[PDB]
Amino acid sequence: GFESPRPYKLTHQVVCINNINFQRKSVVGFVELTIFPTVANLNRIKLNSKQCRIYRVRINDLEAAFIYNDPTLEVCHSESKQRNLNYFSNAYAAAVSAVDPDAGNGELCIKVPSELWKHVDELKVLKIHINFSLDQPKGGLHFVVPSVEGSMAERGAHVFSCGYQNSTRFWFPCVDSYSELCTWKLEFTVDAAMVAVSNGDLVETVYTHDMRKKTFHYMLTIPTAASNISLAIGPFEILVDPYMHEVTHFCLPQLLPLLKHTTSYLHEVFEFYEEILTCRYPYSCFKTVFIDEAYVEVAAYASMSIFSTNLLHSAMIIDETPLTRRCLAQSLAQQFFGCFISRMSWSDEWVLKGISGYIYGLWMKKTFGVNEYRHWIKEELDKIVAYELKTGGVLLHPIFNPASHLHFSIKHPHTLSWEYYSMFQCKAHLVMRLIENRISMEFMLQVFNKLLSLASTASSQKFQSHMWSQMLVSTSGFLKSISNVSGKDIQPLIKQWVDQSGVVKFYGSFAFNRKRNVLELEIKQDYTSPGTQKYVGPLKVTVQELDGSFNHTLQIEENSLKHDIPCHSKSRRNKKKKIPLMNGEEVDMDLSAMDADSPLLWIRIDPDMSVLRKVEFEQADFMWQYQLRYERDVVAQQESILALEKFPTPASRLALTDILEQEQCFYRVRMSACFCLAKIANSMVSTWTGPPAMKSLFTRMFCCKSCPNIVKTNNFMSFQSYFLQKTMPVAMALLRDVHNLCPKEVLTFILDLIKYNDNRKNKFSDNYYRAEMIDALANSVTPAVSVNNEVRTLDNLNPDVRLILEEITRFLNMEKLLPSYRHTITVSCLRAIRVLQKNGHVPSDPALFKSYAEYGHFVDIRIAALEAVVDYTKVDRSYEELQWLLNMIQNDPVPYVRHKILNMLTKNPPFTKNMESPLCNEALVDQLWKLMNSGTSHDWRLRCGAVDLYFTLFGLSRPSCLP
Amino acid sequence: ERALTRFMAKTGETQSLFKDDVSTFPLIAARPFTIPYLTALLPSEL
Amino acid sequence: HELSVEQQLYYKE
Repeated sequence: GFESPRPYKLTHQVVCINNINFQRKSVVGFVELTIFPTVANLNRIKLNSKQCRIYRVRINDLEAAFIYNDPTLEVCHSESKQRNLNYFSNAYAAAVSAVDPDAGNGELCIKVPSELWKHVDELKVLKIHINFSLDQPKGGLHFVVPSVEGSMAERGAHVFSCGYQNSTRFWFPCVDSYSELCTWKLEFTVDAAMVAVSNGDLVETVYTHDMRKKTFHYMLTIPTAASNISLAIGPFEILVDPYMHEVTHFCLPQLLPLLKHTTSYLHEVFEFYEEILTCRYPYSCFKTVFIDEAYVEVAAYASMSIFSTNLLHSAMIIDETPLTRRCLAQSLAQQFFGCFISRMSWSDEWVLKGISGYIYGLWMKKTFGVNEYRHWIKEELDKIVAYELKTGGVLLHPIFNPASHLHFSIKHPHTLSWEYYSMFQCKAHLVMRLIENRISMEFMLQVFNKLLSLASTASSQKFQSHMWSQMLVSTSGFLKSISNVSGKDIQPLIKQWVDQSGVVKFYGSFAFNRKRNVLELEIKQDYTSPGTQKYVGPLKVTVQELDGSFNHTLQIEENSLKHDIPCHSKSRRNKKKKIPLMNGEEVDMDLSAMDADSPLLWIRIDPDMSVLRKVEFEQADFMWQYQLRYERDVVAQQESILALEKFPTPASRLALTDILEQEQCFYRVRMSACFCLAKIANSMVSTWTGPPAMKSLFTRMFCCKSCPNIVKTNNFMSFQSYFLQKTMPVAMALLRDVHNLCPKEVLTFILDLIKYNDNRKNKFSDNYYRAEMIDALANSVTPAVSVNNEVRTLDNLNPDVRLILEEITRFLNMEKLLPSYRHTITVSCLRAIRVLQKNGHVPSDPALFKSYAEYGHFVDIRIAALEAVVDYTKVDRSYEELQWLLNMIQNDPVPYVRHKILNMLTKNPPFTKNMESPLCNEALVDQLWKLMNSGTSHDWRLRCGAVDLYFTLFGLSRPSCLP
Repeated sequence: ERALTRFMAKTGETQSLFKDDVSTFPLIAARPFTIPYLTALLPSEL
Repeated sequence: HELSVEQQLYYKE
């Protein structure tokens, strides 16, 4: 049951936009809402509006009086001397709650005229006509206007609606909540050479009487929220999908072949999401818009998605096809379960984020294989256990503070830190995988189909929300639908992993009792760390003995420590028979390293990742080597690679080398075995016999049979030896001699890989392989032996580093004339120059990176150069570079770059709270408090980034470096 | 390619990793584009 | 027989 927090119900909204002026960056328009009051004596009506100048408001064609105030413009007063962050977080939460449409509130308060009170008490319709104007928007609509001359379509100027969550208040007045569903009528009067893309279906396109402008009329009969309404106006090249004909793809001019190749896969994503769920795609059209200077890499609205143009690749670009493919896939998953089925509160957001991430993981499983699915699930689980042990924990479904261990309030999406938002979505889809583990996948897809079917029977009624609230899901409704389809309720699993905000830590060690033939496990939990919680459920453990692989369920109550499980025979060591594996197959194992008295070959605690856990198991090194070689699970091979770094014995070198030589191993395991072999080789110097590690293996796999030092000409058509070939010198460059310097046998090998590179014969580009070659050249740089702080000049350069510097100079200059796909070699060469500057080789001068961080460059070059400037101002304690970065945060045209500068200055801070630094003035505290209070008031993501930066630099209490 | 890059760095605006370093390791100076996605994303040999 | 793009650009400049 859904009861509105608003005293009115909104039925229909007309959004008309005229006069989109690109020179002056200005729009004019009106908005006409059709509300039905649910309570009599409505009097004031409270709507949401930011940055719009409200000209006039007429209610039922009668002139009404409005008052506007935004408390989130300046959160705390300018003349308050408070400088602690808990004060700002409480004031910011109160300010966002005072404009919240999820309460009754709002920023624009319109007073109902007196003569309509007899129209409002007996509950009859009210039609509110606001007309507004955005004079030069700092948020919401982003105007990308290039400085080439010509007409606005000839130079490539466009507008798009940017922002996250409820940010539609930034470009027209609305009820900007996900729970106020209404039908829509959208008119946009644009230039005759431009096209206006929006939500709904385009009913017509009429000309103006001078035929210089045309009006696009859109209609949206599926009741969506105001937060799902978008806009993209530009000189877009239109491409109808040749497979599905209601799907149109819009790109920027001159990028039509890239659009043709890139969006050619999307019909398979549509077919997948419509056959695992049994509902068809709910909207009547689908539109993909590719734009410049995007807010996020992929945004999903109702019947529309806005991607950045940096996803567009051609047919000869690999290492970008899977990333763009999965961006399209998660946009479509959010089309199904973020835009059609919406949110009932700010709680129950974990339901939608979990269903979107879970069905996108099912797509990844079918498309890229079960092994890529397991690797992705393991990397997401490692991400969340790192974040939750780092700071507190992520609390899905809080109850309204519920989480007081962290420096922001979790009551609203616009007060969350961006890393918390990312980990929120990550934990939501892993908890949905856990619900699939308890209640099987076919019942899970039946739950999702029941939600979609209730929403689509709801979506066709005309009753104003008598039935339109069946399109809003809640937690209680989701659990009730689960209990309807399965008969089991998941309330212990919901109580543990949703309502409780923690992950578990397992420390395991075994001992084999030879007398009674049992395996005595010893599993203890660390439940006193700040991020942890105590697990009391069951726990699966998989033991591989000589007779095969056996699963055991252990009951781990609070007082439990020793778990005795039984062991089988050892009669497959009496005769040589094959040892049967986890799957149905069996292999020949070399049992010379195994103990004579124990049959068990390896043990895995929680193999299926059925809890949110971090396992620290103490096996013997031969058990880790057997688990690396003969396991049929990629997460166990990865964890054995990760645990073999502590055992540098030559049997582990043989194990990793046999993994590296082995095709029919998953390629991301061999790419990890490269770096593990490099670390082991560095640890057993003065024992290593022959050549450096992986060199003979590289010449055996990727070089000519007649010439060992000449590499084969590039043929990248295998896509697994391409990735292994481009990752093996990067790990090989981490080799070090007894003198702690990279050997001149590996550096010469990398330089010969660079010289003899011929790419005139493959059908794929070479930009990522050459960029990884520059990364391998950067890995070999050891710190220089400066004497008496000698100035680093050209004559006293290292003889090794002069070759590296010549190569990166040649590569960067050749990129200036023949550019790569996304300037990958510019990014790699800037990263390598920063590596050479971090050691004492090149003079520590930020002027090159400051010239590459200007506005007109590509955004990857910009963020690489700004990363180099952030690293410089951390190491050299530069005041003027920090003022340069803070000025670039305040006034840069691209808001993604501002968010990225705040992000990089949070990750690599110039000082922490423990450090005494020269950059701990009252002036810097006043600048960052002014940046939290004012200055970042237009983005909701810059303000949370400024809160994160103030927390990283000065902590939760009063800045110490202050009177 | 070395001859081409030295010729293009000598007859234009130049940068340098070292102080006043034009003879050895000359860098072609970074110029901003008005539309950078066109020179980034588009293929040149097709 | 046909100059590579590097030396084609060098010839042009």
